[PDB]
Amino acid sequence: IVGGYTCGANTVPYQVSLNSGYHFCGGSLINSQWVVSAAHCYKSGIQVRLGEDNINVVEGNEQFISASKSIVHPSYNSNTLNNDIMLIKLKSAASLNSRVASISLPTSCASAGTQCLISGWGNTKSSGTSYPDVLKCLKAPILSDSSCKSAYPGQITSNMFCAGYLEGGKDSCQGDSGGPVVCSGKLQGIVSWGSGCAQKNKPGVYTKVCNYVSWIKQTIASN
Ligand SMILES: NC(=[NH2+])c1cc2c(I)cccc2s1
Ligand SMILES: [Ca+2]
Ligand SMILES: [Cl-]
Repeated sequence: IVGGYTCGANTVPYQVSLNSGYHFCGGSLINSQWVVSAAHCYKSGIQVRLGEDNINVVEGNEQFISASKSIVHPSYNSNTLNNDIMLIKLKSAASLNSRVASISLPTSCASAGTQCLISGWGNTKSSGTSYPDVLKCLKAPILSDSSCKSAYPGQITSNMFCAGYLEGGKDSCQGDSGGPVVCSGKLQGIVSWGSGCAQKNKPGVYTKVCNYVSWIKQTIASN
């Protein structure tokens, strides 16, 4: 997260870290046995780490659970990143409490102007590489579709939305992929892509979760 602030330990209880010997992506807990992340974060050997703040120190509250299966959306396109969503089923259910809790799925899509909270352990430099030890947060608004399409002509599909600042300076970045964009207590986005990080007129693009609720529900119901 570039230009963000330190969230505070366990203030984002639904945030998870996908780990394979190091942190490579973020995700969101939606019930005690399932997590939603980005399809481009897929790999084998994923351990889901819940209740984290400093990812390099065991401080207490952590729960390390292996993924039993990862379900990448069948129509995921890695060239355009259309349908960039993945569901992970945990080997055992997590113990939910105030530090580990699930986030709700939306019942309707969000409007331009909605202020949301984006979080993660990704890079904090637009020009460079600095990964933090603790979780970073950023409050950012959803932009209008015209501004988004004008910034990335020909690359935005109806399953994506832009959020951020056109002046640059504040944005999500590599390492934040798969993490949550929460607005009014509902999970509306998943960190997907962008041109560099925090560049002027190049906001972050996110997977539009409201378009996938029936799919998530049906898939969880059959697995
Ligand atoms: N500018 C951005 N919001 C992002 C830039 C990236 C990059 I560079 C890699 C992976 C994910 C993201 S999100
Ligand atoms: Ca830790
Ligand atoms: Cl267009």
